Amino acid sequence: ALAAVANPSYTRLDTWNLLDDACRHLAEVDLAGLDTTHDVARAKRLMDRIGAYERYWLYPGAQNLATFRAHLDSHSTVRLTEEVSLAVRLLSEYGDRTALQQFYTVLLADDSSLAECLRQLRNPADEVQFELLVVASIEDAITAVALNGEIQAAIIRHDLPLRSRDWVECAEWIRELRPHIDLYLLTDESRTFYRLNDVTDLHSTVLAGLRNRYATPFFDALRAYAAHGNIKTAMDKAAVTWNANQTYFVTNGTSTANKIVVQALTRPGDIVLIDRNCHKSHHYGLVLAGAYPMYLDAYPLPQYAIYGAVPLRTIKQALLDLEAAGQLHRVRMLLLTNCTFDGVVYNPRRVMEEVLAIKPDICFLWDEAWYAFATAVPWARQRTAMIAAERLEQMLSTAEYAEEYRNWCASMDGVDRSEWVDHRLLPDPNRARVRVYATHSTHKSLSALRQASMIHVRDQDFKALTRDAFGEAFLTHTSTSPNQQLLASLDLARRQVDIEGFELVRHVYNMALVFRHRVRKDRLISKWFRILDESDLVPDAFRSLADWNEAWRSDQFVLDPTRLTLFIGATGMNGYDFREKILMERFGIQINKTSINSVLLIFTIGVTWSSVHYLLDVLRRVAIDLDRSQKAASGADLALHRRHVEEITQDLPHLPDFSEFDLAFRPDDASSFGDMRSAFYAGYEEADREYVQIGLAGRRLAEGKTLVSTTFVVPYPPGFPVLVPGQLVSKEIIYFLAQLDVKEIHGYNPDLGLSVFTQAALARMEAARNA
Amino acid sequence: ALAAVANPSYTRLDTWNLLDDACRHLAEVDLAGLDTTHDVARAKRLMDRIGAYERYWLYPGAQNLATFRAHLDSHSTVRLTEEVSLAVRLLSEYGDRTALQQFYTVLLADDSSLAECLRQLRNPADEVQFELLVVASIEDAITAVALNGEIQAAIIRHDLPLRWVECAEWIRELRPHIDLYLLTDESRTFYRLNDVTDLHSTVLAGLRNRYATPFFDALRAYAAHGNIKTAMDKAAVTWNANQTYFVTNGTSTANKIVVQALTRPGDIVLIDRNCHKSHHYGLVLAGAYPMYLDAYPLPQYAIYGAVPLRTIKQALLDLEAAGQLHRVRMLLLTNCTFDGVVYNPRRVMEEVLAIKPDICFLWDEAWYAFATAVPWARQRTAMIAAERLEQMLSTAEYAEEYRNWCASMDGVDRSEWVDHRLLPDPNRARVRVYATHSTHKSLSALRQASMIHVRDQDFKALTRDAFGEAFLTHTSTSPNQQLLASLDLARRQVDIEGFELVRHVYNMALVFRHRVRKDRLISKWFRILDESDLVPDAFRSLADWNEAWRSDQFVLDPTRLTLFIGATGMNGYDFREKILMERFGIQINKTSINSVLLIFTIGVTWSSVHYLLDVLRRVAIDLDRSQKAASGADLALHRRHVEEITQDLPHLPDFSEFDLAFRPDDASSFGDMRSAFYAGYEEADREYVQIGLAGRRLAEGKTLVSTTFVVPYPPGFPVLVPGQLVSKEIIYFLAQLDVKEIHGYNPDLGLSVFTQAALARMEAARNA
Repeated sequence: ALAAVANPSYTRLDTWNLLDDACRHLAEVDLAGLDTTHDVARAKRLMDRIGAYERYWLYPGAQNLATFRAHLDSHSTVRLTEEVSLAVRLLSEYGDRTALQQFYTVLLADDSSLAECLRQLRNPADEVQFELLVVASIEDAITAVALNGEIQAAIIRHDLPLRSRDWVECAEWIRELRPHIDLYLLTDESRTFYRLNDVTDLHSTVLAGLRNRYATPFFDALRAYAAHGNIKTAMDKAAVTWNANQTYFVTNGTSTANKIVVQALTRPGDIVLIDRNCHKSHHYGLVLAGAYPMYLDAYPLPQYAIYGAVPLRTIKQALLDLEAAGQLHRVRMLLLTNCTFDGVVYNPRRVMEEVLAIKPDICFLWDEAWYAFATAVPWARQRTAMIAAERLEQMLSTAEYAEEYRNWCASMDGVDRSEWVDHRLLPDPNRARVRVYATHSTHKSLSALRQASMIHVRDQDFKALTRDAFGEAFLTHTSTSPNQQLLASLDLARRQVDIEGFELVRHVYNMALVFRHRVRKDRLISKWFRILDESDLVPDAFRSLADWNEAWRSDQFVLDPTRLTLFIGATGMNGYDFREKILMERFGIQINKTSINSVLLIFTIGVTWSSVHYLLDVLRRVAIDLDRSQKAASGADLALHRRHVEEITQDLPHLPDFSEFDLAFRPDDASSFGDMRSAFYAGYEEADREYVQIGLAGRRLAEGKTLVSTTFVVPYPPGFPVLVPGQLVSKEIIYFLAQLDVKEIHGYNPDLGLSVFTQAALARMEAARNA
Repeated sequence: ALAAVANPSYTRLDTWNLLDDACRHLAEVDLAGLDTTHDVARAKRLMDRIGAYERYWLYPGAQNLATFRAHLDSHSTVRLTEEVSLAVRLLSEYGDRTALQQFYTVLLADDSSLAECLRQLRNPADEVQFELLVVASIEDAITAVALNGEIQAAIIRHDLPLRWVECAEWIRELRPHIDLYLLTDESRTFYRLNDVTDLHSTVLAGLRNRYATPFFDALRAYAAHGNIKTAMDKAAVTWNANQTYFVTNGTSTANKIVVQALTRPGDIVLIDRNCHKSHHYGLVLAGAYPMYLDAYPLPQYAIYGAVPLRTIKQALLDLEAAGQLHRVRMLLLTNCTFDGVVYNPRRVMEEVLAIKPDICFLWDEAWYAFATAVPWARQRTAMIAAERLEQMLSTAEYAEEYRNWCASMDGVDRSEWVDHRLLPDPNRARVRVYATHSTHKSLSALRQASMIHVRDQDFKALTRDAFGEAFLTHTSTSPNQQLLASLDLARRQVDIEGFELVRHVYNMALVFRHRVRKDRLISKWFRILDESDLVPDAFRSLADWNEAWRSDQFVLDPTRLTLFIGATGMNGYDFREKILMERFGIQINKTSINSVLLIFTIGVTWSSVHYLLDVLRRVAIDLDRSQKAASGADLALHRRHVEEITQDLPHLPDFSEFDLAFRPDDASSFGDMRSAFYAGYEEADREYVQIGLAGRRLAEGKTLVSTTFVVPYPPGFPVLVPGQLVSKEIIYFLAQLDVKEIHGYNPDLGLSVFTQAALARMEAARNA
């Protein structure tokens, strides 16, 4: 899987340009009559390196790499230079088209011809064209697909040598590495084919699959207009792309997709386990639904003032506490953001397994707004909610899993349920129901238009339990005149993932890893700038190429490299004012979040190596100016700068945990879930609301006049509601908000103070809550 | 004002074509040497007709029309023909700008020069150009603005022969968006002699202000508190709001933002029963208690009207007798009903604020964003009504009128107040009006783009925090910029083009209505429902028609064209399908048992009207063909279909009740529809009753209560809402429907209703 990201093959385009400049240099040597030995040896070495992988690309190929070796071994420098220049020119735009309209590479794994028959079947006028990349082994097939993103389809012989010269298991590896490419089987034994009998129906089937994954029914219909129907087909193709059972297009973003799902699954007073640092759209969806959130604290990253992911032990503990309270039955759903804004990726399969061990019929909503692209690539795909859900269902169905569960139950003889937090947990096969949901803001990660989203449903009980509720929620939240351009953009993004998705997203990951490497190695940047590692953003408690492939497979959290938290603390300037006065003011670089000492940069499918050079050059320029200041600075200026660096990096205020809801708003005194809807509307009783200055708040806590938030206080440096309606304003929250000079705090106005419930109000509400 | 619609000068472009037709033929007579007397007299008559109004337009105007008169009186037919052809050609595309880039006419009301000075100030290279249409009177000024929709600015002398402040208000009344400037030589207002250069700059600046689209231009520059704030401020000024909020998810969501912002759970909301579904879902989200108000029936057509104001007043006074008036927080009415019935907001707000001086009004004006362009429809718009209502309350003249009204109400019981036209107390009535506009439905804006318009006196104090939280609740954090830029473009459209555009639509609707009435071949098979059809006499009391829009309780908007097809003997559903769509591709907005609703919009053109007329002529021709080919048995079957479609129509069922399980107050009709909505998802408490069994079960007394919104296609509105009693009328209505598009009701399963055990348990809890 993750090996596909790291190989010479991805940099092959650069290596071919390198060959084109070595070959030109060889020509410049030969035209001068000088000793060619140096540049012939250079070109030979480069081409021999290229020959490690060029067999897997249609146009330059082994045939023409060999032809160039033959030309070079005859010192035909002029011809060799001309042909290499031509080859790399065609390569730059015609990646594989020069092998011969849509054009796709089709892998044929056949050591045997079928290739020539399929070529003869090709009609040059057809709208979609392909050329066969023939490979003579299973290992060569898997390498070809993984390395070559252009291989839209694969054709596999039943008889194939596993060893490389230089079958169901081959097919499963192709499906694993390249989830969207069409995979076909040939079988001479007395989709699968008979190779001799059907080369014309094989050709037709390959063309049909390619058109199926290229055709955009709704975008084409909208073009024809502008010049149950096509929208159903587009949603079905989206479901097939994102491994959902059903897909629902939403034209008010994932803010509204979240609410549709929450309302569909939750009735008023359903307990929802939710990441405390969830998107605000979840907080508002909860107040709308009237569900009782039990907020789960994401583990702290004190050095950076950012939250991580919610540890699985936290979820398990919450569920088991609710069970001890007898409130587990009420619990209806867990809301987790599969990739945190900062890039901390949950392992959904493990979280759903251990949660369904506690609550076999809980629903999962994964707010994967940033991870729509992830389905394109196997390493991130496996961590996607729909793929995790399918894999979990397929495990729960297997008899071998049933034996494994029986052994696990035997291992759990006499273990208390309270202890279950200590031990890894397996869902019951005969009770665990897989009811997984995802919401994708396609625009954030893909070409889709802004405000276009996709709810992905893989729920075993959707048709009975949730279909009517989900229809009524969809009618509640969507407008009756949805914008057709947004839906067509979702169809276009689906087609992009289906065809271009693997190469695009793999390139994004490559570019993010290249940027990380260049920033780390470069001594001029590295002294002033840092990009936070897995070890920075993911504690050891949660981390256990082979080891890095296993990390994405099996670790609880991984850092997605495409989320690039540039730590700037060594520069001694706020993240906010680094974004403003350097990135935006000087360089126009947009970024997604700022932090006290770090700036988050998210690479997307549109990133190019030119963008990576731009960012690297920008950081080099800033480092140069910082070195200029350091060498011009007096000892007093150096002292001030060192003080700023300490302020930005050392005495950071710990981001506060969720202080509980007030007993006025916790329905169960024994349980942490709160009636946050009630507190939300109660905060609009102006007789019940008052304002407490934060300088007075800390003293009032000593008086015991319990401060309880009426409103979502949402400081931007965290970026999350630090208080929610009905939340106890704790000593740590007072302290945090006091240590903030930032002017963008929503719901908190330092001119007035914290909007808090009056003690009389709280007393009355507590009385009501009792009786 | 409405006479700005019903005038000959609208057709002057056609009439100028007529001259070209009549002038060219004159030449064809002269070139043959024939007697010209016939065609010279035709041209003279036509031009004399043109001359009654052409002085109000720039390019041909009094000058060229007088030149053509001279030519025609000298029989210079060839020259006359050429210059008429040239003029009418230029008139068609550039006929404003040919008087000389944005180009606008500016009226100068000046009988006196400022004109030549302002012309001299003009620089041909300027982005925005204008030429002065000078007129010599107030009445010529008023007529010029009203007729010439290309006039964008007015400059008025203080001394003007009527045959000036009153003049100005008529300009503002008729042309609310055009910039209105005053000249005043006495020792925006100007000194005519002193400042010809700053007048010029001011005119240019105002035109630029209403033309400049800050956000669309910014989005173009990007694609090649900030501009979005400026666009919203310009939208507020265009739609006469105090504030405007751009909702990217459409009026569906604009409605919910407002309802959430104004209502807390348990706050009674009076609402029309024919309200859009987005209000039903907004109520279950907000937890408000709807008191659904019956729109008056139109039994012949199976459509609802508007909610009578007596019904609103009675509901408020019933809630007062129950002691529940204080809970009431808002009245929700759709200012224009789907079928075109226009409420008079000023009268509804006045008489409602007499009962509940601090009620908020949300006007779901999704179809009426265009209306603000034109004075007749504008005056019936929520924001203009709110401003006029606010101004009236502040005047001391109204305080005396209110004192006289209170003196007239001495000893009258409040129960009788439904009988008497009420007046709001100026010392208590707070004007808290809201509107939501689906700009796309009525204007060029992109689909799903909406504008909440707020004119609320207590917005800053009470609603500002609640409205921000609701706006954060319902809008997405990554709104589509193209939708917002489309709202800026639609604002610019209304600011400049809107009057001529919208006034053209009404003209087109009236033309279409007139042509359908006169044409004997269409009129025998097709009808467009009149005011008298869609508005009972009880609610209706050129000058008479102007007073109707000003003062009648309801009016029919002509732009909503309910084509009655019952005489054709085919369903409105299958008329849309098997004729309009199948044969002609004609899209329409709604269908009914015997009618099809066609809504004209700014893009409507006379060519579209010929298409519609020709289509109805073709269908009438085929129907006449069938009538003359039909046997007596075929004619009998056809007569039966007409009776089925038109005579024994099932009455649309009024709202019944919310049940005692869901009515929080036994004495009051409002119900906790939220609780019923979510109670309907307990599968142990829900059951299905077949409608063939439902009528019997009502005789058993096993009260049927809907768990879900049952939305039958012919009405298009929830006939049942969660927790509503399924009445004999509703059972009968749903039994008499063969339609397959009923949401929430599956005839395979039956009506989803609460079990009797569930109802008993819920009622037990509600009482105690």
